[PDB]
Amino acid sequence: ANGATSFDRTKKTITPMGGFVHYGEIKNDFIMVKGCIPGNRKRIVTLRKSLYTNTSRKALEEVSLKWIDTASKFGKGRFQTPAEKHAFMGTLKKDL
Amino acid sequence: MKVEIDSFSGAKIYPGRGTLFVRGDSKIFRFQNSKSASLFKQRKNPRRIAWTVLFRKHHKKGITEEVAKKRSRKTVKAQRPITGASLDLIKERRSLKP
Amino acid sequence: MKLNISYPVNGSQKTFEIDDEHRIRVFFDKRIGQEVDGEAVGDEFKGYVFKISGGNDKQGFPMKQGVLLPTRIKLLLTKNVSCYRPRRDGERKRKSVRGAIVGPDLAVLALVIVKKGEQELEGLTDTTVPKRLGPKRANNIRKFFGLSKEDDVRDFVIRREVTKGEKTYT
Amino acid sequence: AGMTTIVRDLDRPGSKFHKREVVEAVTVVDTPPVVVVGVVGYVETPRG
Amino acid sequence: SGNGAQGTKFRISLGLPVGAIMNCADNSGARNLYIIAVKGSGSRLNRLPAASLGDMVMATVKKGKPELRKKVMPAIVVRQAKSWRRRDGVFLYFEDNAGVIANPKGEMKGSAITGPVGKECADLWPRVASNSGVVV
RNA sequence: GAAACUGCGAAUGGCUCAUUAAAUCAGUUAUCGUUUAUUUGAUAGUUCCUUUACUACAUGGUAUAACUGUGGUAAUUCUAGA
RNA sequence: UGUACAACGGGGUAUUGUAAGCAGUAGAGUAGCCUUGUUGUUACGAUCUGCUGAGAUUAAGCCUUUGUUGUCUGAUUUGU
RNA sequence: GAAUGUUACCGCAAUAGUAAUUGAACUUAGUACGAGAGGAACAGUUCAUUCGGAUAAUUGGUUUUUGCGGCUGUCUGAUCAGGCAUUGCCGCGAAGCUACCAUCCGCUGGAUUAUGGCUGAACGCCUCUAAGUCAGAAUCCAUGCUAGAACGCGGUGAUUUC
RNA sequence: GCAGUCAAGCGUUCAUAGCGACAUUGCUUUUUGAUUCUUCGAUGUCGGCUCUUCCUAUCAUACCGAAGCAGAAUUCGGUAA
RNA sequence: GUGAACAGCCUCUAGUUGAUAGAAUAAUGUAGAUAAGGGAAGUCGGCAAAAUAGAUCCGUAACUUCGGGAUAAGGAUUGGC
Ligand SMILES: [Mg+2]
Ligand SMILES: [Mg+2]
Ligand SMILES: [Mg+2]
Ligand SMILES: [Mg+2]
Ligand SMILES: [Mg+2]
Ligand SMILES: [Mg+2]
Ligand SMILES: [Mg+2]
Ligand SMILES: [Mg+2]
Ligand SMILES: [Mg+2]
Ligand SMILES: [Mg+2]
Ligand SMILES: [Mg+2]
Ligand SMILES: [Mg+2]
Ligand SMILES: [Mg+2]
Ligand SMILES: [Mg+2]
Ligand SMILES: [Mg+2]
Ligand SMILES: [Mg+2]
Ligand SMILES: [Mg+2]
Ligand SMILES: [Mg+2]
Ligand SMILES: [Mg+2]
Ligand SMILES: [Mg+2]
Ligand SMILES: [Mg+2]
Ligand SMILES: [Mg+2]
Ligand SMILES: [Mg+2]
Ligand SMILES: [Mg+2]
Ligand SMILES: [Mg+2]
Ligand SMILES: [Mg+2]
Ligand SMILES: [Mg+2]
Ligand SMILES: [Mg+2]
Ligand SMILES: [Mg+2]
Ligand SMILES: [Mg+2]
Ligand SMILES: [Mg+2]
Ligand SMILES: [Mg+2]
Ligand SMILES: [Mg+2]
Ligand SMILES: [Mg+2]
Ligand SMILES: [Mg+2]
Ligand SMILES: [Mg+2]
Ligand SMILES: [Mg+2]
Ligand SMILES: [Mg+2]
Ligand SMILES: [Mg+2]
Ligand SMILES: [Mg+2]
Ligand SMILES: [Mg+2]
Ligand SMILES: [Mg+2]
Ligand SMILES: [Mg+2]
Ligand SMILES: [Mg+2]
Ligand SMILES: [Mg+2]
Ligand SMILES: [Mg+2]
Ligand SMILES: [Mg+2]
Ligand SMILES: [Mg+2]
Ligand SMILES: [Mg+2]
Ligand SMILES: [Mg+2]
Ligand SMILES: [Mg+2]
Ligand SMILES: [Mg+2]
Ligand SMILES: [Mg+2]
Ligand SMILES: [Mg+2]
Ligand SMILES: [Mg+2]
Ligand SMILES: [Mg+2]
Ligand SMILES: [Mg+2]
Ligand SMILES: [Mg+2]
Ligand SMILES: [Mg+2]
Repeated sequence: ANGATSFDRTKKTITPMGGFVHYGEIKNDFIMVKGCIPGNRKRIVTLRKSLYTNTSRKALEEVSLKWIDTASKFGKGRFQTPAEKHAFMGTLKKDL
Repeated sequence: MKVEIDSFSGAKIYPGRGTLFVRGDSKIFRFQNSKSASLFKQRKNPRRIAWTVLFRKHHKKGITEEVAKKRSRKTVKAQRPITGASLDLIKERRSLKP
Repeated sequence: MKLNISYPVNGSQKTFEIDDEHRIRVFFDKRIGQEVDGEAVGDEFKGYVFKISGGNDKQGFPMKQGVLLPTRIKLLLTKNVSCYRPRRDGERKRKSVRGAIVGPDLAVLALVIVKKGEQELEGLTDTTVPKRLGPKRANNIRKFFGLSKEDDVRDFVIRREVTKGEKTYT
Repeated sequence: AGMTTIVRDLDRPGSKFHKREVVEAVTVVDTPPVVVVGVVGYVETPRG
Repeated sequence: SGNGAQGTKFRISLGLPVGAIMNCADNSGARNLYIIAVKGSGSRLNRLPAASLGDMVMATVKKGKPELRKKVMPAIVVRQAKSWRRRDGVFLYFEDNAGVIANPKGEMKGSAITGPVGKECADLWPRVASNSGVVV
């Protein structure tokens, strides 16, 4: 339930359906930073402590996630979990 | 946080996803992606698009066990004869003879 | 949101206010008619089963059964139809209506007990309120007491006492 | 590793989106524990 | 967005540069509005000032009541047809570009508005909020 | 005798003269070319079932208002659940 | 010579929008045989339907693998 | 990229470059001031313009994914399945690239100028100035940021036998 | 073209807040002239577009001094590119 | 064959398969294309590009040397079986 929250509760990791495109299947501790970061996927990254305290009222805000997207990024993803998929789809020529 | 549905296909539009379109008459149309939207702009009819919900419901596809029996009954069998009617004199007469 | 529960066995009805959206969330995406296990709503209702019967959202618009869509529409309502009492012979008005699919915008969910749980509810099972009126037609009396039409209905009609100062009447 | 989208309430009194949900992009960086394999100590010189 | 604008406006994708023409959605006599400028816009060599839903523009009337023509007047943008993204994460767009003619204070020349209206514009100008029916 | 159901009336009346020039309208015809609440006058022995172990006729069915109670909405000759 | 690498196959993800084959009291209809009909028969007919959200494609800079097969010492140069 | 033994890793910072910009609203406040008419600003808050560096969750553009489907003409006897038409045409179209058409991010210390002052003589008085001195700007020097002298440097690992 | 010095006047009063005649001293080299030194065995000879840098006699923006600065607005001046 | 056709596009007969080659797919090009919202604001100027288009039917202005203007303009329809 990496990707679950106080409001979501669906037991699921942050790894999207069928994996982070071009990277893999995150299975260790991770950092989720708002917005974007210099560099591309699979690159070594340094996260460094701030060099100054920010009052700023924009920092110091104590965010709390409601729902973290985990739909597929390899297309126009429509389902968060595979359970949700079978729930909305029905049964197919393979399953049973 | 509401998950919306596509007004052409039936797809769940999670937040941010898809596009929203305010028609001239103020009727609102949401699409999960630019596929349904282009079909919609094309004046296509979801009941003739084989993968839409409105099509599958119409052609009665995959709804097999949703039309089976159930068990949702109850049981009460109580008595409270009539208000102000001296219900303490309405049980000494409700002792059916036949 | 407020919960307008009713125990049709006793004619009882109490209201409840449930915060803590996780408990409310059970009813979401449920239609009018489907049954709900109370253990998820709370602990006081454990084993209690609830029937979803209707309710009004904010702005007070009622639900209409089988009109799906957890949203509002504007139907053309007629005689013998929910959420409309006509004013003239053959009158129809177009009125707003809230769908029959439960959503967070509902101010009140109207509920109906179907199965009792394992704990008497405060003013719902603990108290019973008698029916108001009694059988007035002849044969309905014969079938409220099972009379086998020789038993002279005239003595089996119900009498309601009433006091006039110092004259108790019937 | 990549990015995704987040939905959360916004606590920013005065902003027209105060106490309202906003959707936001985030990156995710895979950070398995680092391991310490040595220490080096630096001194100050008139050359740095 | 200039004088008498009540509140601020979060940035919204510009969709109508100078010279665009939008339907006039009030009852003043004008049919269209030819944009010649945008209030509050900035400067960059060769950029065209564009207006977004809620901006006040300077416009002339190309089709309409002759009394409304051959003169420059304010006007407020009430519908974009170019998608933009709100902070609740939705990309939305109307079916036309539309606006109403106003005086610099923000009051409206006409008595009502024949269209939907963007809330980013209703929130910004009360007089538009009154005359609007369906908003967003 | 409140409320409410049921029945009937609300298609009369009153106002205006906008449209309308073979239309309206007027006089004169036609219905062997039709619908007609109502008022008035007439009008109905037949209803069942392969027609003795028989069908409620001494009279068959529920399902609702008002009401009781629990409610929603800033808001109406709004109404929901029980 | 191993959480080794590769080539396939498998599973996920994703794109399209329902494959070929077969069948049908679906089909505007059309012809041929006679035992000239109390669905008379043999077929043909754009299209439609069922098997079928099927079939095809999916890393070439997607993800994942308890399967299969294979590969794993050639060359050159450097010293205070 | 030769050569300062070889090779590898981790670093230092000379010098050079450098970046942020402007507005509006709320509030202050119908306040100070004014007979009136009129009518501010510091602090705080929310946004915005111009510029910059990234970035591709999302939306959008792009289509030889010639990926799926559809269409015309023809050619393979028909079917199936395909060829040709300078990529035949059309709808959808992932990946990648990409957009104020998309999202994110853009640091804080010091020393000074103008100027206003302190103490204070010259000139028993007086003077911000002569000595000494305080406060001080989109300035300047740093902090931060980019490069790293291929003839500036440090720490560290291994260092060949036919 | 830009800037001074003297101060008769202007500025209700009051030379110099802001200005300023008669005179007079200068600076500048995006004006135009004057000249003809360089190139006539050729230095591509309008404007625009694009892009960079520089100047300050500063239009805006930072901080100031002054007013015929009550406020608001404005105006003169300083450090300022 | 398609079609009005010696058009374009595909085929039969016949003739070719001749034009240095290999690996990549940076910038900038040359030649072919597409682009949200706006719609000439670009520019000396709509340069370039785009839009249009066949056929059947409906409909068609000023003006005129009565011959024209005129495919004026503006519309509808178009497969298969
Ligand atoms: Mg797309
Ligand atoms: Mg409300
Ligand atoms: Mg400007
Ligand atoms: Mg220009
Ligand atoms: Mg009004
Ligand atoms: Mg009348
Ligand atoms: Mg009934
Ligand atoms: Mg199918
Ligand atoms: Mg296998
Ligand atoms: Mg040597
Ligand atoms: Mg105020
Ligand atoms: Mg005064
Ligand atoms: Mg700038
Ligand atoms: Mg960029
Ligand atoms: Mg894309
Ligand atoms: Mg094809
Ligand atoms: Mg064909
Ligand atoms: Mg076949
Ligand atoms: Mg060929
Ligand atoms: Mg050719
Ligand atoms: Mg930028
Ligand atoms: Mg710092
Ligand atoms: Mg310093
Ligand atoms: Mg000083
Ligand atoms: Mg000094
Ligand atoms: Mg001195
Ligand atoms: Mg600075
Ligand atoms: Mg910095
Ligand atoms: Mg070096
Ligand atoms: Mg070294
Ligand atoms: Mg003089
Ligand atoms: Mg004076
Ligand atoms: Mg004087
Ligand atoms: Mg000059
Ligand atoms: Mg010469
Ligand atoms: Mg020469
Ligand atoms: Mg030259
Ligand atoms: Mg020449
Ligand atoms: Mg200067
Ligand atoms: Mg004075
Ligand atoms: Mg000064
Ligand atoms: Mg500069
Ligand atoms: Mg400089
Ligand atoms: Mg020959
Ligand atoms: Mg050649
Ligand atoms: Mg060649
Ligand atoms: Mg070549
Ligand atoms: Mg190119
Ligand atoms: Mg295209
Ligand atoms: Mg375009
Ligand atoms: Mg146009
Ligand atoms: Mg034009
Ligand atoms: Mg022009
Ligand atoms: Mg010209
Ligand atoms: Mg043109
Ligand atoms: Mg041309
Ligand atoms: Mg085009
Ligand atoms: Mg013409
Ligand atoms: Mg046809």
